[PDB]
Amino acid sequence: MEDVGAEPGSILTELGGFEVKESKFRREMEKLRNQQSRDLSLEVDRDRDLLIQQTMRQLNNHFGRRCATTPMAVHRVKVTFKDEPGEGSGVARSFYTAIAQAFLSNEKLPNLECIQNDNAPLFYQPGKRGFYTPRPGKNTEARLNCFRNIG
Amino acid sequence: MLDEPLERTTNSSHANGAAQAPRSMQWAVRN
Repeated sequence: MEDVGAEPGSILTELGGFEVKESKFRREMEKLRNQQSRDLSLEVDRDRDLLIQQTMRQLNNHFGRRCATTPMAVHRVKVTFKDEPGEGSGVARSFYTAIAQAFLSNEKLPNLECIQNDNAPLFYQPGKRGFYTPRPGKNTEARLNCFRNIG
Repeated sequence: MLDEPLERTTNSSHANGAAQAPRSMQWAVRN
């Protein structure tokens, strides 16, 4: 991949392993990352319920307008915690892990009835452990919005 | 004990271009 990959339209690039694809995606994500101005700047805590509700509320408030205004990319994502000053990608990793653990628990979701303007867990394990698919019930718009938020 | 130890670190990759190949066929690659 050092030399033969450099040739235009090489077949080894077409039939390359994971390395080539991940390297190309990392190059293009570096390209699209460093051309964004605005950020997320959401405020959450380390709990299970308030973390989820604050994440959902902040994400809904940020992207609130008449329909989606094209795909939007952000240079950085910063998160703020109560009684805990700190910013940087470390807060991004912490928020990702915490929110994933909160949404991966096999317990009733926090009652977010204020998302406007039933409560079964969103993701379950129909197959082997650690793999999930959405659980839809009565087809209410609140869960559709929450699925948009997780997406 | 063991007089000769082994090094398990990073870097020190001087002109490496053939160690990335999948394990099952490394019998057919030298250096």
